[PDB]
Amino acid sequence: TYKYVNLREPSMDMKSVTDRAAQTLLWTELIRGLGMTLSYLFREPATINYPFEKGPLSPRFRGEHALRRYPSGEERCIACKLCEAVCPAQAITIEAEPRADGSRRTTRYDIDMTKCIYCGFCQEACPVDAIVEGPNFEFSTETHEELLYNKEKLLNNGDKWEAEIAANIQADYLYR
Amino acid sequence: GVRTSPTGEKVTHTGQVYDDEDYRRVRFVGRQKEVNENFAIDLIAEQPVSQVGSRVISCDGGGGALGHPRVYINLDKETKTGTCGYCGLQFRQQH
Amino acid sequence: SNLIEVFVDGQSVMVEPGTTVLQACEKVGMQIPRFCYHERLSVAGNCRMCLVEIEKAPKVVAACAMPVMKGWNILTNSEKTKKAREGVMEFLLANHPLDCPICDQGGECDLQDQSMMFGSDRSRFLEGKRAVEDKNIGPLVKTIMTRCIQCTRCIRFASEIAGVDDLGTTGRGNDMQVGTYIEKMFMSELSGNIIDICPVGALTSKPYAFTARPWETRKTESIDVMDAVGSNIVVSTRTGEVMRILPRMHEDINEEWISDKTR
Amino acid sequence: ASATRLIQGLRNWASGRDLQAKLQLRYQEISKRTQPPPKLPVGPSHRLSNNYYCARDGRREAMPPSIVMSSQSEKKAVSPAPPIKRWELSQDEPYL
Amino acid sequence: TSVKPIFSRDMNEAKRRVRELYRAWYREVPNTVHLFQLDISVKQGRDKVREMFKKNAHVTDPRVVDLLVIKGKMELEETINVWKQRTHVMRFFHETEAPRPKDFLSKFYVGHDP
Amino acid sequence: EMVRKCDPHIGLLHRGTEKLIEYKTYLQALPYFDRLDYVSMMCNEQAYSLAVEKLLNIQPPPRAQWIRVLFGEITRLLNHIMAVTTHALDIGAMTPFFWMFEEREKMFEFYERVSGARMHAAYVRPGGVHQDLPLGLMDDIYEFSKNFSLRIDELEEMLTNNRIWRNRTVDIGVVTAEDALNYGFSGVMLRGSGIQWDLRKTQPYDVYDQVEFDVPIGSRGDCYDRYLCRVEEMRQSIRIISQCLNKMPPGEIKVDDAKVSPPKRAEMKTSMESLIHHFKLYTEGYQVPPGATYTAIEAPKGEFGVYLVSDGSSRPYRCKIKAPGFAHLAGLDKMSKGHMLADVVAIIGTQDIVFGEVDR
Amino acid sequence: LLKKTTGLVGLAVCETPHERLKILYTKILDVLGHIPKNAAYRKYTEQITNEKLSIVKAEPDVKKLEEQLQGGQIEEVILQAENELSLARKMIQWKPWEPLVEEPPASQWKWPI
Amino acid sequence: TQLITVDEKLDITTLTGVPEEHIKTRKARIFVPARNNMQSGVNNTKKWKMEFDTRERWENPLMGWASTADPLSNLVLTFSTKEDAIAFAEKNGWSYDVEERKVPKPKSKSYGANFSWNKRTRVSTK
Amino acid sequence: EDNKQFFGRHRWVIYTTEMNGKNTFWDVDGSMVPPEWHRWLHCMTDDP
Amino acid sequence: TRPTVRPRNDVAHKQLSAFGEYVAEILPKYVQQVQVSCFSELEICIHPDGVIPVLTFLRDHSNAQFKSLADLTAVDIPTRQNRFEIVYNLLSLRFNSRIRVKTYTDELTPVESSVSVYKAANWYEREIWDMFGVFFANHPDLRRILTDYGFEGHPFRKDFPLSGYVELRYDDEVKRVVAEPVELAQEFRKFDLNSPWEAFPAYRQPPE
Ligand code: SF4
Ligand code: SF4
Ligand code: SF4
Ligand code: SF4
Ligand code: FES
Ligand SMILES: [K+]
Ligand SMILES: [Zn+2]
Repeated sequence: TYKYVNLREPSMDMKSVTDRAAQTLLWTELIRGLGMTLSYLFREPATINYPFEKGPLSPRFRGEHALRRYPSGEERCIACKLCEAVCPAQAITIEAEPRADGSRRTTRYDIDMTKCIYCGFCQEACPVDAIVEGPNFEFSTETHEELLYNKEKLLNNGDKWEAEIAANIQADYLYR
Repeated sequence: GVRTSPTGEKVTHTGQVYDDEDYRRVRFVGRQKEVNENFAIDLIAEQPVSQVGSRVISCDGGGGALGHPRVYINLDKETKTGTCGYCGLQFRQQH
Repeated sequence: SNLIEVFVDGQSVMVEPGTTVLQACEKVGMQIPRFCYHERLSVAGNCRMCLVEIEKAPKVVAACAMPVMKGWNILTNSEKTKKAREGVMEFLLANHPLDCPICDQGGECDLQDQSMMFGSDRSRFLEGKRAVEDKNIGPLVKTIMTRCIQCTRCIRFASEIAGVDDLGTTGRGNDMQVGTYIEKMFMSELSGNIIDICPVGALTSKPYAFTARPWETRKTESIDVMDAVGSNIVVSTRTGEVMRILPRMHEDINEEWISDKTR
Repeated sequence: ASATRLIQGLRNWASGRDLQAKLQLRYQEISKRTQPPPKLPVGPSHRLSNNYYCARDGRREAMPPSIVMSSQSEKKAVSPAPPIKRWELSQDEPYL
Repeated sequence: TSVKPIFSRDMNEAKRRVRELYRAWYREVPNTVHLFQLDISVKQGRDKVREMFKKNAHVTDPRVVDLLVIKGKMELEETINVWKQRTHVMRFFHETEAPRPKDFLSKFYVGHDP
Repeated sequence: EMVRKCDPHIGLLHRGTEKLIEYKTYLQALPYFDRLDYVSMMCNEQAYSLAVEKLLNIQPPPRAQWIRVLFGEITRLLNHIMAVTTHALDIGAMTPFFWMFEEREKMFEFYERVSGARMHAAYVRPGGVHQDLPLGLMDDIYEFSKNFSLRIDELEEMLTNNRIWRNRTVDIGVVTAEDALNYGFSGVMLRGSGIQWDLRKTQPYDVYDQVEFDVPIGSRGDCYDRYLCRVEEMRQSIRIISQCLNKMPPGEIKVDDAKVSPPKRAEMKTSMESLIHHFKLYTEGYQVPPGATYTAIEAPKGEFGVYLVSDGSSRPYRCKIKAPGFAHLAGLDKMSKGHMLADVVAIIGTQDIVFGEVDR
Repeated sequence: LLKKTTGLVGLAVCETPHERLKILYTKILDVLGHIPKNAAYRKYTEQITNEKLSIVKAEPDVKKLEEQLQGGQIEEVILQAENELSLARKMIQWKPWEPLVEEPPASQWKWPI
Repeated sequence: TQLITVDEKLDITTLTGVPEEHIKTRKARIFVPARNNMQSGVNNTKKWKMEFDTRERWENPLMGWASTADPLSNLVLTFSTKEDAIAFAEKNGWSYDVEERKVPKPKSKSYGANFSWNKRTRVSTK
Repeated sequence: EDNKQFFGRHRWVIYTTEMNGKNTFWDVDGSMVPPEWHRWLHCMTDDP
Repeated sequence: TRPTVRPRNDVAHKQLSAFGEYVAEILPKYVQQVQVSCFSELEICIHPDGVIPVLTFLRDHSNAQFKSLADLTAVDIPTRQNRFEIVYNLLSLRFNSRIRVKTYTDELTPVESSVSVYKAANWYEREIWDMFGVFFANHPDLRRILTDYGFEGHPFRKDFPLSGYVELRYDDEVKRVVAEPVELAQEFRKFDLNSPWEAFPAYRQPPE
């Protein structure tokens, strides 16, 4: 249940001593290393052609956040504040009131994406699949406050990415 | 269902708009106020009231485990429809 | 002294005659679960969540209403006490609606909390739940009666402390509904305290409705100034804004109630 | 995979290893990106009877630490456990 | 009220350690102004040392001033050896901070702080 | 040329992690552990999971324990690739870095397929794992492991018999066994000095008493034997991964105590008890009984410990994080005496140092 | 048989382990005689030292002495005998068989608070 | 001897590194927290808390968030007794004020009182 | 597609020269891919 | 209680209890409590004058051989008058066991440094100084190790706020990173998560 790395006493007969002296004087392991580097010279490189090729992702991927809707246009978030209760960065800020038809909806739904640790606890805490974390990772900004998302940005991300978000949830909801 | 203040600024579905004398309109100067134009209170109002023949109906938002928790809606009031607390779809007992 | 000796989990405790099993367990620092019991209301005994085992007694007793006999050993943590608790919590949650996210009582719910502490962790209820018609009792108390567990703290408060006698139970069986039976508007001067003593989300505050949630509120302990009673209150605030006003317990002033103006 | 047999033989010679049997680039041998839907199993507490939670309550069987000594014969000296058994050398590959 | 000492049995040994620490800082201040190339004068840094020592001039417990001498030696060791940068040395001189309102009336004017 | 005194000044990544843990729940404080030894994410997850499960008096299901051991050895392959390749890239050999990070890229794809994040998965949780394996993941782990031996072989072709690599590591950083025990060293820092000690053997956790692996032991206490120990640990991680792929059991992946682990989203939306338990686990969290534990696992850097104190509530009271790099970098000052300034970077390579776990 | 290496780095191979262990064990007992008889450290260490000394005297072999002293290699058994001797010389100075120096405060080890 | 005699009041305000603004102008409140009247549980009313005076919380100009400048605005401590709390407040130089513990008075509960012959304490329903 | 390429190269996009008014002849962007093709291009599915 | 409950290790519990009796009767000058947890961990609670005798005994005794210092930790408990709880986690490789040694101090009483027993402790108790302010007497190089160089206060004390008292930014006027009093654009929102119902009846503290 254990093995000894580097507990080999070398053979001291003239054959092995001449082997090690030929290794010293004729640089045999150095030519071995040159041969291994030369072997990688003639391989096809592992380089993908970004942006025209994309790295492989799964339907579980945790990228940009989005607020979703039912298949009626009604937004799924019913202001229950589980996602900011579980948010380990406290990146989520929610206010709420009954809207004009008496429905429990949010007035504020902020996610500071620069506090956010992208761990998907909000999408697993959400009882109505409202907040999800979409597949978008190509959303670098040029200013810090463009990453301080309010509810309108998250609803636009939901409307923007729903055709993909719904298919990824369709692929992964039986594991959840 | 976005409407517009007399300053030209769009109004969100919350009702938020900046005032005429509020300085914080300068953040949209040369840029845009991003609102979503699909108001949920207008979109759920377009769904027709579901006529059902039972005294109690259930709703889970469609999709089984993809919707919301399954709640049971009473329909004894004939004056008012029974509305889902999660999805806002509304129901009426047909008798 | 005429104190009798009773035992809570074998620990000796001297109680007054007339003490219930729940108060005898309270004297040793143990809180028996309850839904209908409230120490300022009359004893109902109709939720059966307080069912505790007396040893050498083949039947669990309602600890809110049963007086302690001398020499009883109250087994608050025994196996059939726990089976009684899990069974009664199963029947409490059988017809209870799945409203915990859209409920204002969520996070500060007795039914949630002692379902976590004393219930099981899953369901055997494979049937369709009931749905109760909502009642309109005024602009202050929002009423969603599917969440009612029929603990009748309503009726006891409005009958005894508010002195109104206009809430009750109509119907019978699982169709038993708490309400006014007519389109009546329950407007007492103390009418918002049924929000406090509703253990579940069947009676919530209509101005506070949907706005906040209890874990994110900061509880500041202050005084009422709406009248000269000096009612001790908790002003709960969230992010620099006042959210609601809850009472503090003060036995000499406002015992644990406040008026609707204060609230 | 698209390497010609001359470059493939040169590459195998300079590495000293057969490199086509173990390629580090992935091809059609990997799993399909579209999978059938699973049917996941449930745990042993998904039962309708003999399933009282107090008979499987893990958090409530934790007890406070038993105080052995407190300040409020010819008994054998003890160790915290028996001494650790000496490890056996590998039968698979000892490097001996 | 029988406590284990740190270094000083009573306040006279404690003041001896305060005095030696002050001597060490007073010797060090010209070197600190030179090699950190501070924009202060040597008299100004020595006034800051005297200010930091007069800040703790109310302490009557030997163990507390033993810890004050220990933390002052740690500050000195971080300043002699160049472990602090120029910014850490200039954090004693609150230069970018606005002058706080002192009297009742200006504190009333700006806000709610007492 | 000589080094007389080597004083590492740390805290340049001190973030006050284990004060931020005190104001968060146990599930909320779990993703702090991905960010400690950030090349060893699921191993630190497994350590914290074992600490919270040891306090909660619950155990993970068998399939969750096999998933934890599988991904712990995948994590060990990740960390020893990082160790050997940056230890070569600082000495100067820059090419096997680029060779082994394609295999490391494929293991980050395994993490992303199982969790959605390539590094900080938050996957191994108290109670088991968060989510089950997606279908076809184990086949691709097989296709990775079937070829990875050749990758270790050609790394070992580039470095092990090379005279220039050996002249940088053979007489460098010699640690005696008694000083390695005294200075709090752990893992390969002990096993390169000939100390037969490994927590997966002596104090075995989840299902490491059911897998079958050898433990490489050095002989001279130097940088070169610790290099060989890390390479042979990659070999034996491939062996454990083959055994985990063949011996994966069916079953659930969380503890079926829904007062600890959340119910499924299908039954959260159907059952009342399940919705209450989902609510109270994702807002309050599960309460842990009061007590203090020291749970330690064999991380790829050494003994990774959690001294976790609970006060009965749903947040940790104290959570001290024992990390290998702290004690190893404390021992850096002894390990570099009589050596040269070039030997110091080889000693910081043989002590596998990541300053997230050094600083917290 | 002349063990070639102990395997532990810095642990030199002892040529005569039996005589070294006999000297160390009798020297531990000589030092340990300076402790009072009611001290449990004296009784326990005399007990385990007499057991180890009987095992050392009763086995001429070194390998079987390793398997029944049950303490690893024989050179680290020698090292632990040295550590026990140094400990006993420190325990004479500390006198830790004396009564408790101070009771703790009343709720000092009470967890949770 | 190796034990000295310190006859002084225990004051560690110079050692804690807290600025003088947040020592001499803050008011600690030492109290048992009141029971949440939304609930019947009494487990949160067992320990003594120390909080401070709430300072200003203003609106963030960008996002509307609640900005603060008070460092001690989230600082709540937990004590077993009142005297430990007072000793900790006096040791750190904090000005404090103490509310005494409010226990509910013992009630005389009678289920038979709900069905009396000649008293007003009959229930009209059940 | 080219399924004889290795996994990562086997699916690719040639970006358009004008998307929503911007000349993207040289200014191609990773976020020019619409969400229905974003699953297929990132290999979240086998299905275009 | 088979599948979901952690199985109890009775053998190790009995062995660690017997070894706790052993350590308590060899060192009664310093040992105050000995307790074994339900998950089989042995804690020795000692008086702080016996840091060097108890640790040197556990390091050098033939039936201990706790040669490895795993971790060294302070815990701040403000309701105790000796608020700092210094925890020693030791590892025996000979007997394959772990022991916890615990002792106490307040802000002013020093603990004797244990670098003469374990050289691992050199940075650990220096971290305890940096984070808690517990001074360790007769330490080789005691100073800060993790906080910034001008840092005031000890951050892991529980009366120290989460965000501290000062924050940094670059200031272009003085060409220098400066320290200014801390102001959050969003305050850390404190969540009162504790349930009003008792969770663990076995841990119920007796009333007054
Ligand atoms: S992914 Fe995590 S950190 Fe980000 S908003 Fe969701 S819960 Fe918060
Ligand atoms: S958890 Fe979901 S429904 Fe609840 S507040 Fe958050 S996004 Fe809205
Ligand atoms: S009353 Fe309680 S259990 Fe019922 S829906 Fe509301 S929070 Fe949930
Ligand atoms: S509404 Fe509330 S207080 Fe009234 S009977 Fe029902 S559960 Fe009880
Ligand atoms: S509490 Fe006794 S039955 Fe309701
Ligand atoms: K209520
Ligand atoms: Zn619905």
